[PDB]
Amino acid sequence: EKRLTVGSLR
Amino acid sequence: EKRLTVGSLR
Amino acid sequence: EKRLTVGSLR
Amino acid sequence: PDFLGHAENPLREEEWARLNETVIQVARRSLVGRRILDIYGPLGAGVQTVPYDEFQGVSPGAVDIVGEQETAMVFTDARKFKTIPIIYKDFLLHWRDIEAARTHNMPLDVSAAAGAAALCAQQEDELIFYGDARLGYEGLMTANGRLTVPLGDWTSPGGGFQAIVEATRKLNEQGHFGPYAVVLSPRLYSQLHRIYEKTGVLEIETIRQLASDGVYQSNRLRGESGVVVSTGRENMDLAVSMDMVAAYLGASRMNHPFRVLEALLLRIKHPDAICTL
Amino acid sequence: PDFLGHAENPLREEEWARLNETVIQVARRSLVGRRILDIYGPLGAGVQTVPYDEFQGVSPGAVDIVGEQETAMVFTDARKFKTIPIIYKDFLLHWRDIEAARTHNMPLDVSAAAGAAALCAQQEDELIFYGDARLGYEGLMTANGRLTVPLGDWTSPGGGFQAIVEATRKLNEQGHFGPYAVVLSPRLYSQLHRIYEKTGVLEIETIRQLASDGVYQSNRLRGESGVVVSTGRENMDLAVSMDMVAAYLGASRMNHPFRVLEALLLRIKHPDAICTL
Amino acid sequence: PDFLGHAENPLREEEWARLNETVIQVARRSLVGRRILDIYGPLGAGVQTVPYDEFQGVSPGAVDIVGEQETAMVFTDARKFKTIPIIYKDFLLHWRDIEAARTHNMPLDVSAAAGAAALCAQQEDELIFYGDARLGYEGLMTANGRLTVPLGDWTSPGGGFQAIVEATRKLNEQGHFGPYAVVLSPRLYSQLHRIYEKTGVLEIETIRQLASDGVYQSNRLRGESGVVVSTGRENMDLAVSMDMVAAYLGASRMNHPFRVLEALLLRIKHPDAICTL
Repeated sequence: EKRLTVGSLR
Repeated sequence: EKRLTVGSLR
Repeated sequence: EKRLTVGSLR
Repeated sequence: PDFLGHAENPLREEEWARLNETVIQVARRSLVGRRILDIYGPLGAGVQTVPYDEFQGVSPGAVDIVGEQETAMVFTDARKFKTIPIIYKDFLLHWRDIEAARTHNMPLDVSAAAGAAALCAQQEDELIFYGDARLGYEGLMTANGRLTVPLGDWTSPGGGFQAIVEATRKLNEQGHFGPYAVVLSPRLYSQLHRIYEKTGVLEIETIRQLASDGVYQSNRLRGESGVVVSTGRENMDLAVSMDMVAAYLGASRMNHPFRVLEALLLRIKHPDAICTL
Repeated sequence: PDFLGHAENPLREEEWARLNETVIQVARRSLVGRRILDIYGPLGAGVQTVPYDEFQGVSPGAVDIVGEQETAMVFTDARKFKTIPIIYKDFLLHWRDIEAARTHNMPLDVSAAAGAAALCAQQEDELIFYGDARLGYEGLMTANGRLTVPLGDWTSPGGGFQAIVEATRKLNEQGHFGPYAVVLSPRLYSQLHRIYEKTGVLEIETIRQLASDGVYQSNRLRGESGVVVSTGRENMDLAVSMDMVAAYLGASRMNHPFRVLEALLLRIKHPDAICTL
Repeated sequence: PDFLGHAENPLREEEWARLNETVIQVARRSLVGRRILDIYGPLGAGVQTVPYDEFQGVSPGAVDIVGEQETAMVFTDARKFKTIPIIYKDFLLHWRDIEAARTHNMPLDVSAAAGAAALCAQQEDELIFYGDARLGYEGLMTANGRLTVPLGDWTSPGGGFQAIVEATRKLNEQGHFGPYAVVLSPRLYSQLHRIYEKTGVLEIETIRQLASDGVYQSNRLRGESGVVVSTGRENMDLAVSMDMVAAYLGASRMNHPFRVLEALLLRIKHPDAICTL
């Protein structure tokens, strides 16, 4: 599956 | 689903 | 076996 | 009683089949560019953009005993994309006519559907031959860097033959070969049925000798116009997302609206495989 | 995944097949010299050298009651050999296009391969018609034991017929009478498309009867130039070790480069079976 | 044995995991724009185009007991599609280091990977704050339609407060309220922390109290520059097809090259939710 690695920093 | 109706004339 | 591709055009 | 409420589909299988067959039959008679252009396979309604590659710049190859001489690679000058439009036309049906067709057992009238399917094909051919300045599209007669030969004296016998000879010469010198195709305006197409070769053969046949893919006429072309192209998928193509089809727009005031629509675009990879008169 | 590593093969079998068919079709549509030259049997990629026999003068047969005459050619005191070169051109494919074709079934586009194949075919024709000074090869227009005849004026009709009969007479005076073939530049080929008043037909049709093996045009020829050759395996041929094919070059910068290549050489055994205008 | 030939994948799972963890940690400690922007979502590597919509103006809305009052809908003024670029950096590893790590049973050394991840993050921030001007991208400091306020003295105390208050009132007069964010250049950021005589209160504290979404410093801003934005996914966002990752480029002189890369774009839907100084 597709995923985020760094992601949101909010 | 993906199909031609008028089709190709060549 | 060795074969031609484009081939002879004569 | 079926008209006393909202519906998902107002017609039955036979009526829908009749309407679709009418649309297809009308389109096939009037479509012209599909006779000289190849089709980039049906992508689907979900696809809205396609890459638009161009190969204006190129370099020659190499000859070597070991294969270490270096030449540039063949690739797009600049990678860009373009969005596919929609061409459509609407029509309306009255519910009492559908009632009088289901009862009394008479055929249903589909002349409005035929007219919509004709007006859609006319717009498709107009988009193929001329572009769209608002949306930034180009056609075969407006592409930039496309090659042009003067029409000359078409009135004298052999006048069209000389122009086509010059055009095919220019295409050959630019490096495109193989079967050619010619599209002409209706006035030129009609005035080209004359005598020239002293053997009784007509100029149109002598020109068909040079143009092995066909000579056609189109009503979209203006007065004193013509185009000759080097055919082939590697020079130009037609990318279609969905072919011509009819859809129901939902009831309004008990009457039924429908729409005939399609989605396609023209890609010119080699603008120098064309020549205009 | 599958783009985060270094692979042996980036494409599937159907894509390889489509690529090869595209290359073959473009080559067959673009090649010229293979229509006038015979092919010495295909040797194999391991073969890199072939004999280069050169014959001079005219030696005829014999008619007599008891066969006590020699009538045999002798081998050259040298018997030189020559090396077969490689002709190739490269193209590129982006990895995100392959990713799209495998995730959302969008068809693969191989127009860069067609461009590379066209350029390789043009390189082969250039090597056939002219030579290669650095590699020491000779072409049909640069041979040393070749005959020559003045072109003359072709602005007026009949000039083409006069030059081709003179060339055939000069070839006649050296013991070559076989069916002839003519290759011209686009200026001469286009100028041969007028009506000759002495005959009432197109001037090209008389030359097509004179030659009977073919009249062709090539854009490799420069300015106003032409060649008449006497055909046959005993005068000239083409020795090919590997026909046009495509090969993966290994990934670089995450993208995929490919090469289209072939290996062939032209052998001129009788240099007086040619005549240049 | 393994290092004596070309390889598809030179690392094991644990080494890959350590590499990716290092990249993630460095990027998380270095990124600035991802702090103030929202994320659309992981679209996929095969997706290369994204819709680019713009909204102008605001309509109020309605209050009614049956709900028959009419209000305009929310859609788009002009739909465009844009292409997603790639941001990347490269580093190298020595093969004897991998061998040493597997023999001593110690973690692999990834200092070059960390150094590359930092530079990739810096390039992403440069793309976010300024566009490209070759590829047709705009940033928060170059967007047309943006609002502007004159920068004051900023030496005497109060100037920064006046500038931020003016910017917020200007943004409010266009229907753009909400938590505000401020980004400043290092010179301005340092000037805010000054202690003059009798000071009593610093200015950065009041600015932080009036911002409520953050005051940040970025070294990519040039000279004396600053920006105030009204945050929210209804005014701006960041579209990402692939998040920061590492890939192998294939060996060279026995040593192993790698790339750190990502693919994203900035979408500005309300150009008037920004204000530059």
